[PDB]
Amino acid sequence: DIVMTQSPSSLSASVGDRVTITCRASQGISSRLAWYQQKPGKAPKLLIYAASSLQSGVPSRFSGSGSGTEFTLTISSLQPEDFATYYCQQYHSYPWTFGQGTKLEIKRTVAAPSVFIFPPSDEQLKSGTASVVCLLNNFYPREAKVQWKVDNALQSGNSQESVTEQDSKDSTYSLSSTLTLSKADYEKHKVYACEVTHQGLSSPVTKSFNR
Amino acid sequence: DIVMTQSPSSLSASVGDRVTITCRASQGISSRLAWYQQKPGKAPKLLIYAASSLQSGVPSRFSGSGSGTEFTLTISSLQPEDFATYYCQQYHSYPWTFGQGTKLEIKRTVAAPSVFIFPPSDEQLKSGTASVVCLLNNFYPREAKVQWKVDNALQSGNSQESVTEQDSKDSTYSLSSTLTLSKADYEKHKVYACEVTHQGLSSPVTKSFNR
Amino acid sequence: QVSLRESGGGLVQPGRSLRLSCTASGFTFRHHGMTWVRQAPGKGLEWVASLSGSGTKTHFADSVKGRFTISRDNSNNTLYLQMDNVRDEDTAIYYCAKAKRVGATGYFDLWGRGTLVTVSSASTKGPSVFPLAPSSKSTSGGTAALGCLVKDYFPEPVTVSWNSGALTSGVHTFPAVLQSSGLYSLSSVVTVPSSSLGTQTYICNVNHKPSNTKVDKKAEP
Amino acid sequence: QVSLRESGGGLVQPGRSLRLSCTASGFTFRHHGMTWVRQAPGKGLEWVASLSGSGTKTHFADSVKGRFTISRDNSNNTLYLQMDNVRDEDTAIYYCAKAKRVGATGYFDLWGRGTLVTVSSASTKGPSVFPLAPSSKSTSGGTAALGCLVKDYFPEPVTVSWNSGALTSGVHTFPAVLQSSGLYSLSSVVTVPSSSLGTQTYICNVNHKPSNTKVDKKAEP
Amino acid sequence: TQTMKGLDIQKVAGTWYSLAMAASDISLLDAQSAPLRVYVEELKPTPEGDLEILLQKWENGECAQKKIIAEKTKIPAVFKIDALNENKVLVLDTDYKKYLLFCMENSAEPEQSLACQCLVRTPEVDDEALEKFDKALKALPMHIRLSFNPTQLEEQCHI
Amino acid sequence: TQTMKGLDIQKVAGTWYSLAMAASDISLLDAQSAPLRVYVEELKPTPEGDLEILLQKWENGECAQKKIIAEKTKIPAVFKIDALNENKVLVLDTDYKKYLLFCMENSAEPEQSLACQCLVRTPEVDDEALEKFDKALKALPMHIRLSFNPTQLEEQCHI
Ligand SMILES: CCCCCCCCCCCCO[C@@H]1O[C@H](CO)[C@@H](O[C@H]2O[C@H](CO)[C@@H](O)[C@H](O)[C@H]2O)[C@H](O)[C@H]1O
Ligand SMILES: CCCCCCCCCCCCO[C@@H]1O[C@H](CO)[C@@H](O[C@H]2O[C@H](CO)[C@@H](O)[C@H](O)[C@H]2O)[C@H](O)[C@H]1O
Repeated sequence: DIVMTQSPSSLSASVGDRVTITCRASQGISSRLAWYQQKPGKAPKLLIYAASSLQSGVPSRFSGSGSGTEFTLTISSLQPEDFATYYCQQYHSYPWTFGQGTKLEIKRTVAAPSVFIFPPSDEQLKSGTASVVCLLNNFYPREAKVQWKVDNALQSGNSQESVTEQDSKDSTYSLSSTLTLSKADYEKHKVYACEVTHQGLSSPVTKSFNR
Repeated sequence: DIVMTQSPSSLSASVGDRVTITCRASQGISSRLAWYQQKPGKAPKLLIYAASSLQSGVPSRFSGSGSGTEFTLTISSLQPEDFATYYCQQYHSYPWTFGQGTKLEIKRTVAAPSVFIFPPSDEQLKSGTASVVCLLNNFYPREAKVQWKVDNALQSGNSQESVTEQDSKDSTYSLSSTLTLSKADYEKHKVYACEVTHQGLSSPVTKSFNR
Repeated sequence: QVSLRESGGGLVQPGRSLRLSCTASGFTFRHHGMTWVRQAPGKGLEWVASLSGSGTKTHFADSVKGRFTISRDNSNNTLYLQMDNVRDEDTAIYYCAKAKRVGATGYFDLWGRGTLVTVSSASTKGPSVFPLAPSSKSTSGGTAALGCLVKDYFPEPVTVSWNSGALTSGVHTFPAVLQSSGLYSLSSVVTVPSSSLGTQTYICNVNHKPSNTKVDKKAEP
Repeated sequence: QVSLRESGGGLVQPGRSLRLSCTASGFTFRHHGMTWVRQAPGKGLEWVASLSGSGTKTHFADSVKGRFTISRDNSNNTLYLQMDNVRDEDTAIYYCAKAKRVGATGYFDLWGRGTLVTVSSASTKGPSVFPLAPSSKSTSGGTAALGCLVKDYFPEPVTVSWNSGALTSGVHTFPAVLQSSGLYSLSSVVTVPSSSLGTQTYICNVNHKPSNTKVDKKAEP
Repeated sequence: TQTMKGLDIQKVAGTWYSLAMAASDISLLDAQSAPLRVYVEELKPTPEGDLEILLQKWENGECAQKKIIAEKTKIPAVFKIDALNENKVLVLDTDYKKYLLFCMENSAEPEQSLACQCLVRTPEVDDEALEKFDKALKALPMHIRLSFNPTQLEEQCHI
Repeated sequence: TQTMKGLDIQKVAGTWYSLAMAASDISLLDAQSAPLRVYVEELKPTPEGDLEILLQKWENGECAQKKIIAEKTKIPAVFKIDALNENKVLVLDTDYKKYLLFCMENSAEPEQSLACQCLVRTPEVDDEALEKFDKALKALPMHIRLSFNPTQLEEQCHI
């Protein structure tokens, strides 16, 4: 089986600079290599085939070259929507193989997150459990640290986070943290705080509420 | 090289019976075998090719069959002029090879020979040697025994025989025996005899002469 | 008009069999080779099987040969994929892709969004949608935040829209997370002008094909 | 009109080279492959070399390759054979044969009489004809026997006729024999009515092309 | 399939050469070692009215000679080969003295086994003959055609 | 050799299929592993006015993909390939939207290396296109011709 190794696996570049991803085959595959682009929940798009032929409807800033074993996908004027995972695929012999892929996020100027906090909906509490939700809206980088303090008491394994994909426009991220607690334990206290720390914040922001 | 082995090497049949000659190849030659007919001092004739195809202008009584390794030439109503040497040739691979050939003579009713004896010509004796000639005219079979007795003394290695081909008509043979002796030795004696024995003679016939 | 829409995906039990179908449009189906590519949860792309335009030439991957059978129907513009004796390793998003030429070319210029196939033994469970009411902090820039909380379902996926697809700008649906109960939980929020929380209605609609249950929940202040 | 006439044969010395030629007529020369076949004294047929109608494809026998070269001139309808560095083993009657097809077919429907090529260091020698006078035993059936003795000649052949071709019936020319002197000797007899040995004249005429000498000898009682 | 009317079997006898050939399927003639890439050499009519055929064809890395018998049928210029598949031969046209055109199909698959050939008496290129051949082929589903040269005809299996 | 006049290189761009081909020598196309049995797939015009060509051809028991550049010359519809032998390509005719006809020869031996092909935009059999191909060939010394089927075009190296 031909093994395709892409490189780098993930990259961060400012909108505007030129990026280059490499792909190497475990053996010569002629010029039979293609480049696909895939975004979250969307249909992959064919960018390059035959190593350097550009699929119709694809901006000229995408280019491809290489031969034998080493191939390369180049993106000139990086745009905010060029964010995605790029994959190379060979079709010299069966099975057809893909590369592990390269994840490209758009570098952006640091942006503090707008934190919000949502109390458990009475409809939910009338079931047996309670979900406390905290929202970090529009920020960068993706790295953010969220903490749950009930009555000024830390928490662990009682909350889970989920991050959106990098906005195709503002190139920012959004995160959600959900704290789970039994309807009874929720009653045992009343001071629920969501302390968030980010590179865009000189000091931890804490949004809270009381039953 | 493919070796062709014909059989028999020589055969005697009566005008009328059917004759069959075999030919075997040292290896499979498909059906690429031909049969040729050759008479003394005459141009060989192509009889059969492709193992069984009959050359135009050849009587239907000639036929050929076989395949792979063994092939055979059959002659139905043997005629008095069917006398000749038959050869098989293969043309499957180079070098093309012929068979050792089969000599076919025509059978006939026994016929005694007419013996004659010729003294050395004085013109010859006037050279240094002498040739005594004895003739066996029109006879059959070809088998005949000739002896040279000088002054009632046998001879050995002093004579040589030569036989004509089987007459295309009477189907008979003619033989000649020549006794060689130095002109001096020829003088040392005077009684030269030619004793001939043949199946058509109840007793040896001896023709002689004296210097 | 040119597009590829796959369907058939759902929850399937180990050993059982499921049939995936891909509907084509906007191009001449029989003139292109089709292929199936899949992607296991949080993993890279993986080629599955290919088929020529006529369909007389097919090709499979060893990990699926003998179990999966590719087929096509040049009348209804449909591409099929028969998955028999499904293993756990078959859980993935099955993508439908179109080759540039009539044969299995190797490169594909048109793909579909894919269908998620989850092979497990657990039972299907419809989620519970809870409103994420706009806190009194709705005066944070003149724009209030609000959303929904679809909790405890299985398997995936679960689509979520706002005001029946009309409300797009500002919507942020979060990737589902696997809860310690083995069930999935997700959340979806949207930003709107707080100056419209009195005349405009905001309702999220969640559909869980597996559980075969559609739901409408309003997010009021 | 269809015939094949070869020529060029004669006495050649060991190591020298000779050129044989075959003249064709009665058919379209360039439309048939040609071949040379030889026959060593008192031996069977032996293929030598073949050539296609165009002459671009030739083939030889190992026992002659490198020494012999076959060629053809499609203009004068002539087939050639170049024999270089001739060994004693090359002594034979070289026959010219025509193939049934354009290429070296393998079988030949047309042959020529052949030419004798004798390779020796021996010199040409004309024979000596001696009369075989009718013995007094000329009263053996009313028909007496008589002939000629052509002794010591080389190489072959040597034709012999009676009364200039007029006397045919009863003639018996014996095959030549190789004498211990390396020279050839032959005899030729004829039977005639003894009742004509007084008014009829019997004379044998021998010709030895090689020695370039014709001879007339009378056989008297 | 619209073949010549009455044929004089006695006159097609003799030597022939396969000048050009075509088939409904490329594979039938594609590559010298083809299943229908045969070369006619001789046509020998039998007394019973049949027609013996001497030909050459590639077989396991070697040219082989074969004798086939096309038995005459209750159809004008249509004979049959007792070989498997039941190959049928049809004489499309012929002037007896220069060219002859025929086709052969296998009853088993009368769609993927139709080969035709243009024979000639002399090893020369008969442009007029090829003409009649191309003409009689423009109505058939031929997807491969081969034409030979005088030099190629000097080969038992055609260069 | 009487080729098309001016050619609009910008319009022949895109995907193509090799429907049929012919050559002056059988050996040129005889057997799939032939030296001129190539299949056109894509025609990509370069800014400098040249034409890049994506094609397939058999090579040592395996179909190979190759990218060739035909450099435009001081002759209308005639380009040149920098590969050895100096193969020359000539565009005989084309409607740009359906078919295209070209031939290729090697300057070294402009007698035993003349191959021509009939390309098409869609993987369908264009009878009218083949027509113009046969017509343009009746004047060339072609001794072998091949035509493909939609199914055969589904093969990188044609079934
Ligand atoms: C004027 C009249 C002229 C009439 C001419 C008639 C010609 C008739 C020709 C019949 C030729 C048959 O030719 C023969 O066909 C068979 C298929 O059936 C081919 O195939 C056969 O041999 C090959 C091996 O070589 C096997 O792998 C195959 O399974 C077997 O069927 C042969 O390779 C081909 O030599
Ligand atoms: C409408 C646009 C049409 C565009 C058509 C473009 C056609 C381009 C054809 C390129 C063909 C190249 O064809 C290839 O050339 C090389 C020389 O360079 C030949 O020679 C090559 O292979 C031979 C063995 O077969 C080797 O001994 C030789 O050293 C090697 O160079 C190949 O045998 C021939 O197959």
